[PDB]
Amino acid sequence: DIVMTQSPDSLAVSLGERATINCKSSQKNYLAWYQQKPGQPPKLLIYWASTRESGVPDRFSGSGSGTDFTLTISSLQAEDVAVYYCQQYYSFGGGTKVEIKRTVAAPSVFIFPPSDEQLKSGTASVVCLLNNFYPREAKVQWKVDNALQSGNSQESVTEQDSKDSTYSLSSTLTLSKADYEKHKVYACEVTHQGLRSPVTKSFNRG
Amino acid sequence: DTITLPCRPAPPPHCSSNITGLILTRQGGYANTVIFRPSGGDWRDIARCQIAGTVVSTQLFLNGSLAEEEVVIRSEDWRDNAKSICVQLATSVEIACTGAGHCAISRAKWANTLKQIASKLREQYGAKTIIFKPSSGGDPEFVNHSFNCGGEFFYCASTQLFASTWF
Amino acid sequence: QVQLVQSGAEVKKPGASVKVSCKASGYTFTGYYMHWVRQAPGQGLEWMGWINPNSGGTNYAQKFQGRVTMTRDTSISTAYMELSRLRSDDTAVYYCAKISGSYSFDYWGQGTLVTVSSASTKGPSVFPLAPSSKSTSGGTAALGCLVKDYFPEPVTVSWNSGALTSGVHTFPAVLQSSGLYSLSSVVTVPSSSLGTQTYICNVNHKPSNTKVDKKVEPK
Ligand SMILES: *[C@@H]1O[C@H](CO)[C@@H](O)[C@H](O)[C@H]1NC(C)=O
Ligand SMILES: *[C@@H]1O[C@H](CO)[C@@H](O)[C@H](O)[C@H]1NC(C)=O
Repeated sequence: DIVMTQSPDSLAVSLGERATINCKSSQKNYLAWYQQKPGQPPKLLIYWASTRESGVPDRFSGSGSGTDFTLTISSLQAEDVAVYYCQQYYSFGGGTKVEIKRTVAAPSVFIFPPSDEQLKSGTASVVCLLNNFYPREAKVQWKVDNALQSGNSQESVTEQDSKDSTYSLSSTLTLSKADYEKHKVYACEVTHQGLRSPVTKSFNRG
Repeated sequence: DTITLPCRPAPPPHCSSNITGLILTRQGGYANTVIFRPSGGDWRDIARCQIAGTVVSTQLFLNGSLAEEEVVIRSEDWRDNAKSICVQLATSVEIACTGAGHCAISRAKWANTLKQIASKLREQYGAKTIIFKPSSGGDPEFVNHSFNCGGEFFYCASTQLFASTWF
Repeated sequence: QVQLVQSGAEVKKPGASVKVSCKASGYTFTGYYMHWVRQAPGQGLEWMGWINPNSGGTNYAQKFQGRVTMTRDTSISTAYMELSRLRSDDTAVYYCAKISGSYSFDYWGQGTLVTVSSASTKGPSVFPLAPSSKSTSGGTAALGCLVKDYFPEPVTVSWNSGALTSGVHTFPAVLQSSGLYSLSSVVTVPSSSLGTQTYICNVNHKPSNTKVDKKVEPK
């Protein structure tokens, strides 16, 4: 009945630099640390707070006592990108996702009207693409004849690119064909740290 | 008024015993209430309590050792719900078997025993509401109160013993 | 070598039950507690309970009491987790994990994805995301394919049969309120190539036996 909280939820570390993940309990220390990669179970790295499992590289170390514990990666390698969990008895922390920190990159922004093929089926998807940006935080807003849209779009973001460490994002605005034909100007506006001012892509239906 | 436990096969009268302790598991997960069931462990849990006599039994210790003045509870690790909680009584509770398929226990004596157990668990876990619930399940020897006697092995359903709330 | 091998992925309707198995080898099966832990997509690890393989005794997380049943067959060293009265938020990867003497989980099953949904198997519709001037910036054009309304996951996408990989981005699927999934796959290419190079997105959806090759043409 003890809650383990991890901070932060997400950590961007520059290659070859130190990463520090905290785990605090809400109430020999039996803390263990796990590393999880996509499509795999968690893998045990440390147990008894500081004992390294066999085969685990020396750059991983755990410390702490009582209430606060720390996992340190002394020199981050690309292969260390993963989600890390602490565990005390049968309570797991919420996870810390470790990613590579790189310089800021502005997205390239593209908009795609619905195809004539799709419109023939009775629905209209409008897609806004933000390509190869960093960091992940971005604000994408849909305006239809200047009216800000709410509740009719969905976003999806790629995992960090293994080659250049950027992200890409798609935002899809879904409307019925009837609702799509009611309006003229469709616009997606993108705010991002790499942009000197927000970028709008738009089109007139037809 | 008594609590009548069904047993198979029928324990003969000379197998009536004195309940001197019991072994519990604290339920995991997360209301300020704490839930206990008869142990989900096995023989290792029972042996490490070190309060049994010569009788081999599960859930309840029969003809074991008694505490001096009051109920005593012990655990290898209170924070590990996979370690059972050893409960050693101070005054035994008699369980009389009739030879007809049942063994009976006084309801008032069992209720007063559970109240003392609840009180000790309340001080250990700093809670307010203690709830006893039946076994979570398991093989016949462990989901029932089982015990040997005279070369024979007996199984008694214990669900009526673990069904109360204590404030 | 210790190995925990779990049963295959399952798609269930809400209200049904799922039974996941976990076959253990390489160690004394009855000597270590087996725990079950689940992970909803994108989320953390949630402990469900343990079973003592020697006795069959269990301790469930309070959240699952009356819904989960953990058993084992010691003659074949296999643990089972049955979860009944399934809801959509029981969609998760389910793991068996063997505790060690240091009270950590040194060995895990590979995981069993359980998807709870009312939807029926359905292949995707594939629509072009055509390059134009609204998808052009400084000599680079974006184009793609919208892969819409399929169930269950996954679909696969490639471009020109694997000849085009540079600049390809295939996005994680999103679950729509219809219960069906949708994703996009995009690629950036030189805008000078639009009139000379053909771009085809190759889409496959094994569960429905759907295979679509969609040519994406400018304008
Ligand atoms: C407990 O002790 C009593 C008295 O010695 C005896 O009659 C009874 O058989 C014992 N219980 C068991 C289960 O052997
Ligand atoms: C229980 O113990 C009392 C003395 O403490 C003894 O007189 C009685 O016979 C015992 N009961 C059984 C069933 O062995």
